Amino acid sequence: VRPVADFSPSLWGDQFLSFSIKNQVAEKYAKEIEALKEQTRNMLLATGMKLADTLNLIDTIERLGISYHFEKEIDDILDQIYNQNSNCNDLCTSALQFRLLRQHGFNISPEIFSKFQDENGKFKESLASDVLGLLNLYEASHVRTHADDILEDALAFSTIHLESAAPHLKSPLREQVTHALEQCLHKGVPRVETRFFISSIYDKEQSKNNVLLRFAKLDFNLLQMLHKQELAQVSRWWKDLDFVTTLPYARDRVVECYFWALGVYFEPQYSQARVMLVKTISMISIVDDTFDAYGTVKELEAYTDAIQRWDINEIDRLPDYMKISYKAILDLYKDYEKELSSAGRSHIVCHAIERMKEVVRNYNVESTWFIEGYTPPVSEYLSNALATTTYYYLATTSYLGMKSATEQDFEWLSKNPKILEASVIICRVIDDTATYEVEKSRGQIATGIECCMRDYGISTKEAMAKFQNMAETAWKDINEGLLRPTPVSTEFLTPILNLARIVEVTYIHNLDGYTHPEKVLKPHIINLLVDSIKI
Ligand SMILES: C/C1=C\Cc2ccc(cc2)NC/C(C)=C/CC1
Ligand SMILES: [Mg+2]
Ligand SMILES: [Mg+2]
Repeated sequence: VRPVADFSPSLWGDQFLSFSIKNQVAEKYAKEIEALKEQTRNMLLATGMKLADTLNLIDTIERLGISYHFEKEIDDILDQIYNQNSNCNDLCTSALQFRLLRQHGFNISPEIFSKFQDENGKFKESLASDVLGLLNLYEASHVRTHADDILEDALAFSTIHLESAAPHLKSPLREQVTHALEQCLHKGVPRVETRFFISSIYDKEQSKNNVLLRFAKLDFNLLQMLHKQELAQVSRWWKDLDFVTTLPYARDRVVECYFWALGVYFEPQYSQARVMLVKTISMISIVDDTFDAYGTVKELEAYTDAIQRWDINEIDRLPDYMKISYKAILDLYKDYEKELSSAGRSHIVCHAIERMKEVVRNYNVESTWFIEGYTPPVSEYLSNALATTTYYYLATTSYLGMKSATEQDFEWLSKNPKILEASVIICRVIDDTATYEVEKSRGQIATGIECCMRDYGISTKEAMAKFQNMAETAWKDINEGLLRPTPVSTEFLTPILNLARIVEVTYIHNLDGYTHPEKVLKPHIINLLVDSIKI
């Protein structure tokens, strides 16, 4: 109750509080899109297309962010391509084939890349002057599984040569290439990459397809109207409880939390789900700050205890300010119960609650360790720190609003499947690398990186690197987790992959973009939620 937190306040003020949809623009946009959608569908169903032209078609529709209209169409075509083991075998076309099929769960063999390597298993340097090939190899290299050692040098090979070529390339290729080196496609946030592709690249293409371009622009701008509605409604919900003033020790980041929810899914069909999810993110952010930047060892115990018991009767046992958090929390979940009552999917809230209880227990442990000055071995540290990412919790939460999610889906998730552990590890390891210094100067001894130095007996940098490996292993596990046959439908894997993406995108350049949103998140939020795409 006496630590002075240097949390910058919300960048946004009330600018998101009111949004009145221009129903006439909306209906106009919607009507034209039906037509462009249909034309685009026929583009996909065109018969007798070259392989390379079909893959570029699907890639472009995917990068323009409109692929969610043609899930069946795009699937059938990739299925067909997979089962054909094909005979268009230039580097460009092969790497793109590999990437698209793999991203869709088709376990295409990495043997396709042998024709491009010497007898030493190294990529032929004679390819260093095929820039489009190098670019697609580069993107493909980020979808490695552990079975794909054949690609172990694709990333360094393509990188060194893209770097060397980039400055002399025409536009917008030069810009595409430069952006890819900064942010690969597979690990970027979908809305972020789509907005960059439409405005910065495709729109400046000499060969651009006008139908697809108009389509992409109207759709993005139309969905954005929805997100703005969601954000506004969520902004009033955040307002009508005023933790801004009530709980001034906490980070005020509901816009940043909505961005997180939007990264997990952007499709209109997940509107209910996004709104539930972002509420949870906001709330848990509060609890996190509570344990970490204000409440006392004594108060936290009462808090954890109450959370585990989960009944209002316990409020009185908590100091006045924790009564606020605590009731809001309990209400939020009764709200969820109401929203889901309509469809009789109300029972499923308990899975999310159980995961929240878990997070809090581990927050309390993390606190005990801080007081005692305990520096666990990495094993023990991880056994506790993984859940305090909140990622088991958010992933579970992300299913609430999803109308098709069943009990078997939650029963899979509850077992900590490998794809979820990987996403959780990526978040943990990235947050620890980014926040090493600030937490260490603030009297932290239980820091993940400290445990790693003290445990293995290695420098701050040697520990930084081991953590990077864990994240890289983790991505290979995510990539392997998407391959068919999948343990649950792909729709329930994507949010977990997306959770991994958001942490990569937000901690880019190794900085806590959530706590300090100005450098990185702000531009994203502006491009996704403030500015429309100029038609
Ligand atoms: C970096 C994250 C963990 C630390 C923390 C906890 C909870 C919040 C913020 C910070 N909420 C939003 C999330 C899930 C951000 C990524 C997780
Ligand atoms: Mg924290
Ligand atoms: Mg950390």
